[PDB]
Amino acid sequence: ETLNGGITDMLTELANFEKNVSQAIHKYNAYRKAASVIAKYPHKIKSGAEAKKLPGVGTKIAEKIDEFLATGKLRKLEKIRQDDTSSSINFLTRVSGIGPSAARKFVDEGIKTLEDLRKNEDKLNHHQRIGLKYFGDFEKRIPREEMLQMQDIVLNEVKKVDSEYIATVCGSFRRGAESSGDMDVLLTHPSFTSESTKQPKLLHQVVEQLQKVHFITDTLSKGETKFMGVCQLPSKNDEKEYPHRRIDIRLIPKDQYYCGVLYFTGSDIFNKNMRAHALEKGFTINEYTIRPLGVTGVAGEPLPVDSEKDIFDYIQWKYREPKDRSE
DNA sequence: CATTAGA
DNA sequence: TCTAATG
Ligand code: NA
Ligand code: NA
Ligand SMILES: [Zn+2]
Ligand SMILES: [Zn+2]
Repeated sequence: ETLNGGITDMLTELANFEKNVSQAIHKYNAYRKAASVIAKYPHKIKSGAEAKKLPGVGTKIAEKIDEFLATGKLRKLEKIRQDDTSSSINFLTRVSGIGPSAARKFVDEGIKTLEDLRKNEDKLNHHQRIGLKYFGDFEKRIPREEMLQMQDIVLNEVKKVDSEYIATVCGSFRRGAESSGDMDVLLTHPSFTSESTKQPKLLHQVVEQLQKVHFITDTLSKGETKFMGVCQLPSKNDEKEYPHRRIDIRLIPKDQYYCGVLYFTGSDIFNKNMRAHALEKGFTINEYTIRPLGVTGVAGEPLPVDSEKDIFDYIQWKYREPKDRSE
């Protein structure tokens, strides 16, 4: 956790770079299990030889380890860190819409800088355009203070349209987070469940709504169950116009909201932990459901869930307020 | 791990 | 169709 800190750190830098700059999946894939194994290893690694004892730790990796060990550095790192083509790839990637594929690609043409990205808007697709467009606003953390106003709003129109519209702003803000990266609206309605062959318009109405009011400024993407957008608070009595907020709204079968709500909220650890437990209690927990286990190794039979509660009850646990869904 | 663009 | 990108 801190005993094998650097070791894992460099391993990750190292892993990462393979996978981005070079399209070296495997080397990258190497750097990770190692980076993974060595993480756990309950003893302060003092030589590569020691590491080497490890599963996933080859000769190349340890080579590095010792090097890191001796000199509080690594050449491959100093070289990478330094190197432009690489620096540029990691950079550009920051644009919403820009993964490493396109990243390398642009570089190849020489769109290393941001301005580059500008003169080359033709070269960019829709998302990527909006990426570039709210480049700053996107890097920006969302103050709860605003999460509340937004949420506020979202709730009304959700309502103004149909009263059957059940909606939850999940995520960190759900667990009292003082800020968030983007607001996530978990949405379902009674007419939509496991069975009833969809009803695309259910998601659609609402997109149109928030939009009709100006909350939704743009379309990052929009499917029949998932919509990814840009939103923004009515820049008031002016002199202070709101930053464009990243937003996501997802339509759900009502019959499987909660496991999904549970899910969406996290944290990852409460999850994995809540997830670890269900199993003991003789169950199976998923991004949408909870099934009973059957000694035959496994089982099925998706249980009836009427609240974040029921699920707990199931695995018979203490209801943990979202606020304390911390770990 | 699943959903959406897009080519 | 696959292949990228988000989450
Ligand atoms: Na080994
Ligand atoms: Na990106
Ligand atoms: Zn020890
Ligand atoms: Zn989100």
